[PDB]
Amino acid sequence: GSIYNYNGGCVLGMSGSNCVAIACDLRLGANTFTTVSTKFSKIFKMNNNVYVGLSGLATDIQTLYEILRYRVNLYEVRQDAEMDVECFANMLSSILYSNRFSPYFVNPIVVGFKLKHYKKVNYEPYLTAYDLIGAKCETRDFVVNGVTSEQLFGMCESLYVKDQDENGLFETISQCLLSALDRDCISGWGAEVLVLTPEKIIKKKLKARMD
Amino acid sequence: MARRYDSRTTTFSPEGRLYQVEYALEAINNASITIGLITKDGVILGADKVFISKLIDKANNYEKIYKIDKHIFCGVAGLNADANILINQSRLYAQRYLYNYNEVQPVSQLVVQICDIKQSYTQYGGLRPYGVSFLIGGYDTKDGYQLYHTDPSGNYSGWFATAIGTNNLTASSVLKQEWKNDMTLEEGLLLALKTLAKSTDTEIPKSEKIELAYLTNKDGEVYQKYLTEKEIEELIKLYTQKY
Amino acid sequence: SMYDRHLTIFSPDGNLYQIEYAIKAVKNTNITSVGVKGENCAVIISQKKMATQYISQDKLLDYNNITNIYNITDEIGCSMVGMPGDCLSMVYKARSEASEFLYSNGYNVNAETLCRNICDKIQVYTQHAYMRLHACSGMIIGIDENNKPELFKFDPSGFCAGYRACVIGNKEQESISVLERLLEKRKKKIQQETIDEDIRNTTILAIEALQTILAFDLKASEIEVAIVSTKNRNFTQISEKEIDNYLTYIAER
Amino acid sequence: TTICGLVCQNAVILGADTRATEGPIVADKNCSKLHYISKNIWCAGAGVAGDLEHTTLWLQHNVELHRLNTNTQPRVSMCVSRLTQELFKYQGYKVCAIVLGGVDVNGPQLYGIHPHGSSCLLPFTALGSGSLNAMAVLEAKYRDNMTIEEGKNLVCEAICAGIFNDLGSGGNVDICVITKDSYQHIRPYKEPNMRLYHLPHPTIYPKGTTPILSEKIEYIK
Amino acid sequence: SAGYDLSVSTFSPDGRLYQVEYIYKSINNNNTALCLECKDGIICCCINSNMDKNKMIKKNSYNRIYHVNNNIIITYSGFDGDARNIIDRARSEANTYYYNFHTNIPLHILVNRISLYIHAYTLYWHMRPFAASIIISSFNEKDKGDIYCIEPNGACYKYSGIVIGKNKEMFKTEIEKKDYKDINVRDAIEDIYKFILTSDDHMNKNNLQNLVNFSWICKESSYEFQNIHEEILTPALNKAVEYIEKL
Amino acid sequence: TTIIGIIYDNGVMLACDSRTSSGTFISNKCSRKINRINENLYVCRSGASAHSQKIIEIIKHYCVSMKNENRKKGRFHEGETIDEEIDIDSINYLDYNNLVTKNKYFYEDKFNDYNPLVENVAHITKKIIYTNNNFLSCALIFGGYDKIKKQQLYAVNLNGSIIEKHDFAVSGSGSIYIQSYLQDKYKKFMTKKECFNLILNCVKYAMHNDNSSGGLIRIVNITKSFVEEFTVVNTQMNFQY
Amino acid sequence: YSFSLTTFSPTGKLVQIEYALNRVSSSSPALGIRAKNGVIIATEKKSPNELIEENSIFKIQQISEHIGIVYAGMPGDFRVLLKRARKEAIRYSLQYGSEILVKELVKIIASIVQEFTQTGGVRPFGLSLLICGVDVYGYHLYQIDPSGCYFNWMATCVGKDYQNNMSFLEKRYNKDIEIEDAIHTAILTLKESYEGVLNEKNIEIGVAYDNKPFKILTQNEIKDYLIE
Ligand SMILES: */C(=C\S(C)(=O)=O)[C@H](Cc1c[nH]c2ccccc12)NC(=O)[C@H](CC(C)C)NC(=O)[C@H](Cc1c[nH]c2ccccc12)NC(=O)CN1CCOCC1
Repeated sequence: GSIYNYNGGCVLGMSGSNCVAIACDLRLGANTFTTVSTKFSKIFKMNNNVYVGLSGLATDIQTLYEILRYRVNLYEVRQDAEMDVECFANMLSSILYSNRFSPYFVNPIVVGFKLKHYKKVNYEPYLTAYDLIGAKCETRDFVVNGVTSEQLFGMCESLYVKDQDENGLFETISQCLLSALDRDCISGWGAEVLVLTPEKIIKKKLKARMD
Repeated sequence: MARRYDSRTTTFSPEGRLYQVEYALEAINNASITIGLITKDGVILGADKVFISKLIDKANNYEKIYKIDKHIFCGVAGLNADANILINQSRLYAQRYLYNYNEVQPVSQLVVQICDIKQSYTQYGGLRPYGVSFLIGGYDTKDGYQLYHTDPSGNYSGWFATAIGTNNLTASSVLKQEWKNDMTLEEGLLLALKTLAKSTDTEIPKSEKIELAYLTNKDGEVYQKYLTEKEIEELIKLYTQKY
Repeated sequence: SMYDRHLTIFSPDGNLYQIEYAIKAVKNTNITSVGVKGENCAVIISQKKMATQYISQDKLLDYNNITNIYNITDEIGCSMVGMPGDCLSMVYKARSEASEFLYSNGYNVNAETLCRNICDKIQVYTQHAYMRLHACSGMIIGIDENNKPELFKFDPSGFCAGYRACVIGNKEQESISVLERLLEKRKKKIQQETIDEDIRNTTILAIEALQTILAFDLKASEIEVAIVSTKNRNFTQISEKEIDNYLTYIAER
Repeated sequence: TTICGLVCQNAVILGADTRATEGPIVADKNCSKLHYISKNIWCAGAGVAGDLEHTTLWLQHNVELHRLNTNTQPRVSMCVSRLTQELFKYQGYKVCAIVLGGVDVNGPQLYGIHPHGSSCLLPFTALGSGSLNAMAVLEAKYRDNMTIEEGKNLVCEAICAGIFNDLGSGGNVDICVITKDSYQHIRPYKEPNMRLYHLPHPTIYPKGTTPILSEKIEYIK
Repeated sequence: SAGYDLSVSTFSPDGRLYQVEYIYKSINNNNTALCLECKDGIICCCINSNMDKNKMIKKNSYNRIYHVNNNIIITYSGFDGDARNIIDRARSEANTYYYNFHTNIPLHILVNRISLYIHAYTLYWHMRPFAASIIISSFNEKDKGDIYCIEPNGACYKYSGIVIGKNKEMFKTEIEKKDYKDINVRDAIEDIYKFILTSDDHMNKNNLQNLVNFSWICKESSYEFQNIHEEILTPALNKAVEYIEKL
Repeated sequence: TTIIGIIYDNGVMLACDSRTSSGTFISNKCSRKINRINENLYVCRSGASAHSQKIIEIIKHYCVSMKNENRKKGRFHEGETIDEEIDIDSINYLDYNNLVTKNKYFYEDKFNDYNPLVENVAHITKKIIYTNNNFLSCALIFGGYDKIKKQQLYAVNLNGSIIEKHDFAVSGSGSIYIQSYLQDKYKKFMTKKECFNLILNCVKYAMHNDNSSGGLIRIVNITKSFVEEFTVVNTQMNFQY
Repeated sequence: YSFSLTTFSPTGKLVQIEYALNRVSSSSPALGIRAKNGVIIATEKKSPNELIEENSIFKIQQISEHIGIVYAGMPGDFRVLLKRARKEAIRYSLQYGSEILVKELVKIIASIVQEFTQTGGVRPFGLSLLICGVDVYGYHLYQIDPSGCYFNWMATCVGKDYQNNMSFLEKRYNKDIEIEDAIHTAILTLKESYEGVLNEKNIEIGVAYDNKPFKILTQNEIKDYLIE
């Protein structure tokens, strides 16, 4: 759970050919059925190649984001380098399990790029999903989390297409998110979709249902 | 009797002075020169590199200028190990402020915290002070571009242009007679090169012994650049043409 | 300064004089111990003598109780030389280390690991000024999981090393030469021997080394011999009768 | 989950399924349940995935530290002691049922460890929700001194039984063969489940079909 | 010396602990305490000759012999406070051992634990080492008698007869003239009185009966700690005085 | 679970079943409930497996410490120097059926110079169990030999009490069914064969009547100089009627 | 009570750190060379007597895969710092799932070493450390001094006659040398420093090259290298 139902919210992540995408619902709820905000973003940028989508209790989302920003900033200032996506994923797992017996009520996903050096650099899409105590699912196609997990799983199982350009990836992820949100009472009121490409990030707000 | 071995570091002297702090200041003044100045385009921090050997990895190796945050950076004069300890602490402090307030710490506040650490060391306990002095430059939207100088006692003061380390009197004279309220980044860099050459007692600076960095605020973001050898060499060619 | 030799702080030349003084204190006890390593066995021989100190050897003193050899576990043994209180303290520290290792890891510590842990404990004494150095130098013998004899020696300075043969005593270089000669003589034999013959030869070599180093005839009652081997992995003392048999054999051969 | 292990001649063979479940929903289709503790020691986990992952990582790194310090080969008994002491300390609230198998000086060894901190040395074992089906297979077919190939086939059969008879088990069969000198981790080993129906063509949405309110483009430098 | 004897945690350039040596001097200058193993028991005697000028002390009130479990004698020579502290620790160790294992602590285990306790105070630069030498003894039928002496440096040694404090050389010389393994404690009392009279020059027939403590563990006392009754001590005192007056 | 201990004329015999079950499922078919603390000291465990196992590990650590501290300095016993066999193969023979079912080892400490005492180990175990009787729930039977009290049996009961038994001790769910059988059949100064048969029959009856008791039977015979161990697999109970 | 035993002198120096440096400079020599595709650390490990077991003395040690450490100074200090470095490496691994970075490990150990020049009741560590490693950012050779300062070296030597050894190594070091050339140059430098004649029993070598696990060369491999 009821604590997740208190606010609602859902995050989704998909991979394409040399691009990734992370989408979220923009609602903030109260008592499971009162909408107080329609611009509560659940996607946070850690660095150029790492994004985290946090869904769950809003206070826990904000707290976890502050902790993660603190840790990432310290790591990056010390190493004089951007934090690796795998390193961030493992650190998030360990942070979540550090509160094993009084956990943060947040179900996160990590979406980004793994950089491989040879001259040029290769960008490999990277997706992970978590449960509230840091159990990690590393995936190559799509990751979901939130109260809309079942709907998102169904939509992504049916509609995900491997190795799509940024345009097809955006269309697929947005369609999945919108169809999954249309069936959830406590999620929706706008959708935000980010498409990551090695050279640019495209941020779009979807014309969604507001009921 | 373990007290026979105590040196009583945190104790006043007949003249109302702290011998340990005075000796730490002597060490700082023996250290190599670190200059800083403020232009209308940013804060420039320069330092003289002390030669150890040509087997030292000179690429991607800045040892006298460090980044404390995206909007704060510092130059060091004194003991490198003490400086590293204090720099790690300052980075922790800046990140703690961001964690607490969701905004970046002001440069004055960070300086106050690190100087408070130093003062506490000089007052409490029986441990020696830190043999390091800082030139902390930064930018924030409250006070603009800022440059501060901190000493082992915990004292700090704000400056428009200053120098610490060995032969800082010559650098201070050069900056006093050359620095201007409105300067461009290139002009400030050239002045920094001139003062470094004067302090080092040389005419043509050598890029192998110069550390240069500048912190600017452009397009709504604070950007720090630590000039490489080739960039410093281009600057030195410009300086050679100028003088 | 005025305390570079009083505390464990560096002297201008870079020395720590308190460690050297602790080594001298160990050397002043005038107790000699010799450890030898065989093919499948290790032997430690020591004097059943009281370390020279403020008190002397009384007529009513029980001489069986005088010993510089201890069991750390059932299968690990040691000989400790130095100030007797320090030696007892070190023996108890080693026993507690071995027991903690056994409980924590589900198997028995080996001699190398025990010696290294003891030296890690000694380093703290060398580095902190508020505590005295333990004037104790130790030999440790055991058998490892691969069935090889292990003989290690640690000194007050926190230095440990494995040896084919070692000696704690006042004279060191001549003792080293004596042990080298004995080991070369043993290696000059080219015929493989049984476990019992190896045990007997290692024990004889240790007894002969101690006799040569001390330069006087040894009585079985004034020396103590302990052994560990593959046949019997328990660190066990050999009887005075066996010691006397070995001494008579050495004299007659 | 269906994890299992058995001892064959001079080797220990562990097997696992690859399904992680969040209630009635499959949260992960290809999760890895066999974890490397050391070159000669591996484990298979059942129970709460977060507890299992954290505990196995902690055990692996502590064992590596111990190996570096002692300069000797890690011991299955040491792993058992550490794991059981931790689990007992937490009184079964770290829900970790582990099949720990490895080869050391004492030869091949297989242990079953339960969340409350009990352990047992076994010739074969199975844990998880499919443990009863796997145990049926193992009890029916196990014998001493099986060849490595026979042990691999038996572990595959046990894991397949668990996969196809337990609703909390599925995915592929992962196997690990541990000897005194090497380990072979085959992932996947069977791959017995795949989606059986596919549409004639994938559904590609035409460009511009999704209505948008705003679009901001930023360039990464 | 030369600045190296101002602390117990510093060795001198010749590897010595002068603070412990000074403690040894202090103990040697103190009252006498001897223990003697006999055929049927052990006798512990304490000669408090230092109080020959304290004429207002309650008679026989000052005792330096204690017991641990009613079957272990423990006496000392040195500072009363330090010895009392060490005896309290010995009793504490005995209590803990019984709590843990439901049997009495063995004598050698207790001796080792007390040696470690005493040795711990010779290691740090902020604690004062104990200035006391301890004698811990016991007797039973099967094992006969066990006597241990613990020095201020933490060294414990086993004896069949021990003397600590002042005049200990003379006392040892007189004790070693006979083998007490084949003498009974009742007969040894007279010998000890003679030894005291001959050795200690501050002791006479007048003050023998109020400056001497006598305890034993023997078959007569059921192998449990006892103080020797005046009815047994007085005839021996008279005989010893008579003999020494004869010669 | 069934654990038994019996004192016969020349030693002490411990026996146990080997079934560990989580309710009605048998998690371990053949567990090891008689465990060696020292060469001359054994414990039979009953109750929660985790509790008894962790307690026994702690007690083994303590007993190692005690044995090390029990050693005296010097040499000893220089002039001093320190029967019917069970037909285990015949006992185990089954018509319808490299198997090792018997072990024997002699004590290294022949004179019991440093071996800890059975009472000492039992009482430290009791103290540990009593300090945490709010959590721990296990029952133990210590069987041992020491030169002071010879062969001994100590029962450490649930809640942390200790009772020394001079005839026999039983524990576990299956012991209830054989309580009167053992009381009727026990006698003082039994021979080794009589004690072996009696204890084997007790475990067999307990396993026949108790669902929590099963598997094979493990027996340990502790004497003055050695310890023997047997495994019995012919555990089926056959009644004429 | 705890007070600093290392204090500033009237001229602004820490004589205790100076004396620790004196101990290091009197100790035996060690060196490290960064090659084009790897990094080696060599050290001179003489045998004080024929009875010691050379295989028991460990001067070149492995902190983790792809990270090795050698020292010049006091073996007890080295063992303490080596245990601490291994603990820090596994702590980083537990946090971040990957192996620790050489720069991060060097910074942590340098801070630990610094703490002992300022805290109360302790003396500074009497050794210099050479830490070689490989990570995604390349090949690293770092030196750590008793003061807690660390230096990034292309090639370096610590211990006895380190000035002469550094001059000799600089006269024949270029950044483009290979692993074989680096090993040859290391053996040459050790031979030049050592009085007498060198042999495989007197030296130890560790290599981290081509993203392979850190390796400690055996006596046979060192003999093969010394044949030339
Ligand atoms: C076996 C099943 S079982 C019935 O025998 O318990 C598996 C074993 C398993 C799964 N994954 C791994 C990885 C490594 C080793 C072993 C593994 N166990 C499970 O799948 C768990 C069974 C439940 C009954 C405990 N499931 C989980 O732990 C869930 C995993 C999960 C949920 N959402 C996710 C998103 C991404 C990745 C993983 C997951 N987690 C939970 O049920 C969360 N609860 C929250 C409360 O505290 C306990 C864990």
